[PDB]
Amino acid sequence: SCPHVALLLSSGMGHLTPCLRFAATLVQHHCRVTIITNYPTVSVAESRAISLLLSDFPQITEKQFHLLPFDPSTANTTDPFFLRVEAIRRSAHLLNPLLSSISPPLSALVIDSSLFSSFVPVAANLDLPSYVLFTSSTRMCSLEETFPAFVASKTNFQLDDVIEIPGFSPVPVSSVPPVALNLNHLFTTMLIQNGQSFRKANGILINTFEALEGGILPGINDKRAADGLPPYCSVGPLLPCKFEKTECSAPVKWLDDQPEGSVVYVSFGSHFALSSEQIKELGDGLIRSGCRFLWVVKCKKVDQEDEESLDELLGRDVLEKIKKYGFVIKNWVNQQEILDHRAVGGFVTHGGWNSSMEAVWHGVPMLVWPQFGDQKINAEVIERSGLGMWVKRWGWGTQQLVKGEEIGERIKDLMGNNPLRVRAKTLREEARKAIEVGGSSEKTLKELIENWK
Amino acid sequence: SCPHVALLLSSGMGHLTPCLRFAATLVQHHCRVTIITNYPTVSVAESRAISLLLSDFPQITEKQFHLLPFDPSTANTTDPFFLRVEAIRRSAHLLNPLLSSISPPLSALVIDSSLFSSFVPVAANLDLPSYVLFTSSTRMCSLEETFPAFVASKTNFQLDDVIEIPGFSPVPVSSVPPVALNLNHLFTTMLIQNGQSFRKANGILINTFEALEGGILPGINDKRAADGLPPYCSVGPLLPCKFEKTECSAPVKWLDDQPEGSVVYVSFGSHFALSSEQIKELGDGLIRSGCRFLWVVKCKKVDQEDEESLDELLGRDVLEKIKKYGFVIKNWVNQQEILDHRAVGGFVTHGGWNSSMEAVWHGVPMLVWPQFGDQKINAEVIERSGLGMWVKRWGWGTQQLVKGEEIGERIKDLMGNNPLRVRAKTLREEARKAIEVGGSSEKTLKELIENWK
Ligand SMILES: O=c1ccn([C@@H]2O[C@H](COP(=O)(O)OP(=O)(O)O)[C@@H](O)[C@H]2O)c(=O)[nH]1
Ligand SMILES: O=c1ccn([C@@H]2O[C@H](COP(=O)(O)OP(=O)(O)O)[C@@H](O)[C@H]2O)c(=O)[nH]1
Repeated sequence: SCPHVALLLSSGMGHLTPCLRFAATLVQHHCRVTIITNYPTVSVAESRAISLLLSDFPQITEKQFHLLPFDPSTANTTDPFFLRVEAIRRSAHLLNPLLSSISPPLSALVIDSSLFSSFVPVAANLDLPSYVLFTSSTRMCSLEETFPAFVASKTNFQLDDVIEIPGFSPVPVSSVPPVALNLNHLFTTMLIQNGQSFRKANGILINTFEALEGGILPGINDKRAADGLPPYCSVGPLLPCKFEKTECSAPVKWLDDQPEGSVVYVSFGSHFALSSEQIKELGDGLIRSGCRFLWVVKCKKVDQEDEESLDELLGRDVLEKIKKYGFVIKNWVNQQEILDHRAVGGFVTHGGWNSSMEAVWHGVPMLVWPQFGDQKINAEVIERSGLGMWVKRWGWGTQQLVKGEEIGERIKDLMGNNPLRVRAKTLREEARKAIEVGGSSEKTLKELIENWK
Repeated sequence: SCPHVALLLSSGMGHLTPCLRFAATLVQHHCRVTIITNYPTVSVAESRAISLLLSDFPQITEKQFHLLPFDPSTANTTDPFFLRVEAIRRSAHLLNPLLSSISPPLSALVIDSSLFSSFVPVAANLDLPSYVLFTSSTRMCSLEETFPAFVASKTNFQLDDVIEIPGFSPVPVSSVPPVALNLNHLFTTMLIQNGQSFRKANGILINTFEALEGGILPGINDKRAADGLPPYCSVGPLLPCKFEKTECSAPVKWLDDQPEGSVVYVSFGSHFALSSEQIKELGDGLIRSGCRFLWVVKCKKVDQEDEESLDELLGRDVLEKIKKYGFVIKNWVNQQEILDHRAVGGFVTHGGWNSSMEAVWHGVPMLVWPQFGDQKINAEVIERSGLGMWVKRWGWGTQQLVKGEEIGERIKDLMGNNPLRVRAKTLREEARKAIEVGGSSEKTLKELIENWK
C-alpha cells in the first residue's frame, strides 16, 4: 500500500524548488510520485533541477503537461514567469485527460498555489484530494486568504492602514506586495482568485514547523475547523535533496580557506536582479563593512538572458578592486551547501521563504533586505523568531536606494549580533527535531499519508 | 501496492556491497526495503557504506539484529570475517521476534549466501519466500551446491582431478578455495551447509547478466525446474549507488591529468592483504612495466588495524622511489569511480566478483591474479568472457610468490591486449542492455516483484 501522489508545477524557481524537495520527501516516506511538468521552462535552472531529480530518483514519473498556444498580447505584465503561470492556467481543461491516463490511480493531487484557482476544479471533478503547495510563509498565506475580502470591503484603492489577519499580527499595506496595489495587474487578480480558492482545498501545505511560528498553529487549526476551513499542514523545513550537495565547487573551495563565522553571504534569490547603482553601492558597502563576503550577482531577471559582465556593469577596475576583499560571482551557486558551510556567519537576503528556511535549517543569522512581493511579510516572521533583523528604513529594494555607508555599517552590526546566533542554534535544533520521528512535520506528514492511506 | 522486502546481512565488504546496491535498486523499483544490520562491523567501510545508504535513502528502514555473546575460543579460525558470520549464525533463533515486529508485513526475506543454512528455517516457520543473495559467480554457486556431494563421495581427502559442474565447465581442485581442502575448517563447514540449503529457497539472486555467461543460463534454469530446484535469478549488473561517485576525490584528480587508457589499476579487494615480499616484488613490477598506475595497498586484513605505513614495510627510499612512477595509496578508495575514469586502461585484480562486475560494467580489461577463495573460478569465468586474462603459472597468491619481472612483463601484455578492449566495449554494452527495459535482468527483477505481488 504505497499511495500515489501527483504534483502540479507552474514556473519560477521560487515555486519549483520546494516542489521537488517535497516530492523527494514523499518518495522518502513510502509514496509513489508523479510530477506534471511543462516545457519549455522560463529558466534553465528549472530544467536542470528536474533532470537532476529524475536522475537521482528514477522511481519518480514525469508527465509533460502540453499547454495551449499562448498569446502574450493580452497579459498586462512582461514578467515571463507570471506569463508562463498564466499560460498554464488558461489550459486547465487540458490537465484533466492527462490526469486520467496516470496509472496506478492517484490518491492526492498537490497543486502549486499560483495555479490553484484554475486547477482546483480539475481535481474536484476527478474526486481527488487536492492540496495547496504554498511556497511562502504562513502569515503570507493568511494574507492571501484575507486579501480578497479586503479589496471587496473597499470602494477603490488607501493610506497605510491595517488589514486584519486572523491568528497573526496585522499587516500594514506597506508590507503588502507593491504590484498588488493596482487591481488590474495579472499577479493581483491571480493572487485574489487563488486566495479565494484555497478554502476549496483539503489541506494547505506550508514549508514550516510549529516552533518557528511561535506555537500559534494548533490553535489556529481547530479555530479553522470550526469555520470549515482547510488545516495548515506544517511539513517543513523541507530538506534539500541529495544532489544539491556538490562538495567540490569553486565557492566552497574558497569558503574552506576562511575562518568560521567571518564570511557574509549575499544572494537575492534567482528571480530578482538589482539595479546598476544599487549594485555599485552594494559593492562599496561590502568593502566598507570590513568583513569577508560571498556575493552572488544578477543583472537580468531570467538567467537565460543575463550575459553581460560586471566589467560592463561596475567596470573593470572596480570589480578588480572588490574581488580582493572577498568572492564575487555572477553565476548559479548552491545556497544550501554554502549556508551549511562553517565559514558563513550571516546572510544578506531578499527575504524569499526558500532562502530564509534554508538559513533557518543551517542556523545562519539573516539581514533581511526586501525587494518585492511577500518578502516584507517574511521579514517580520523571521524577525519575530529572533534569527534575523531587517532595516525598515530601507523599505522596498525596488523602490528605494541604499548607499554603501549604511550597508557596511549595518553588516558590521550583523556580524556582531550574538543573540541572533544564540537563537540560530536553538532554532536549527528545533527545526531538526521537527522533522525527526515524533516531530511536528513528521506527525503532520504521517497523518497526511495515513489518510491516503 | 509496494512489496515490503527485507534483507539480512553478514560480515565482509564483498558481501555487504551487493546487499546494499540491490536494496537500492529495489527501492528504485517501488519496493519497501528494510535492512537488518549487526554491529559492530569488522571493517569500518561497512559501517560507512551502510550510513551512506541510509543517508541517501531515508525510506530504507534499518533493523539492528542484536547477536548473542560470542566465544571465539571454540572456532578454528582467526579470520575476523568468518568469526563474525559465525557469531551471527549462532544467534539464528532470535531473528524470529525481530522479524515479527516488522511493520508493514513482509513480502520476502533476502538472505546472504553465507547465512542461509542457519536462517532459512526461520522464514519457513513464518511462511516467507526466502531468497539467496549470492555475491559470487553463477558457476561458483553451482560449485557450492555440488561440493557437499563431492566431499560425501570421498572416503578421505585427493589429487588434482575435477569436480563436475552441471551446465558449466568442470572445476579442478586447483581452482577450489584452498581452505576448503581441509574439512574441519569453519568456513568449509559453512560452505558445505550453505550450498546444501540453497535448494530450499524460492530463488537464487545472482549479480550477473545472461549475455555474460554465454547465454547458457535458461537451459540450466529449465533443467533446474525439472529437478525441483529454485531458479538462478540473474539481476545484474547491480548498479553502483549515487554516493559511490565523489567527483572530487584525491586520486580522481590525479587520473584527470593522465592520458586515457594508460593507467593500470591494481587492487585486491578489501578483505585481503598481500605479503611483504610480494608487495615489494609488486612495487618492483609496477615500475618495471613502463605504465602509469594507481596502486591501492593493504598491509593488514581489517582496515581498522592497518595503521602502519609503507615506509615501515617497503622503506622510505623505496616508496619515495615508487611514488615517482605511479600513484601509491594505503587507504580506502572509490573503485567504481576509478574504473569509470577515462584514464584507466586495465585492472590488476584478485578475482573478487564485485570488482570483476564493476570492471565489466565500466568495460575495463582485467589481469586476474587469484589470491584465495573463489577467485580462480571467477578467473576462468572472466577469461572465457573475453574481457580479462589470468596466468595459471602464478597459481594462488597466498601460495606462490610472483617476482617483479613477470609481473611487469605480464602487465605490459595486459595493456597491449586489443581483443580484451573490443570485447570490453561489446560486453559493457551487453551489460547495459540487460538492465534497460526489456533486458534480461529487467524482465527477471520485474518478474520477481510481480510474484510478491
Ligand atoms: O544563486 C543562487 C540563487 C538562488 N538559489 C536558490 O534559489 C532559491 C531562492 O528562492 P526564493 O523563493 O527564496 O527567492 P525568489 O528568487 O524566488 O524570489 C533558494 O532555495 C536557493 O537555493 C541558488 O541556489 N543559487
Ligand atoms: O580500496 C578499495 C578496496 C575495495 N573497494 C570495494 O570493495 C569491493 C571489492 O569486493 P570483492 O568481493 O570483489 O573482493 P573481496 O570481498 O574479496 O575483498 C569493490 O566493490 C570495491 O568497490 C573499494 O571501494 N576500495
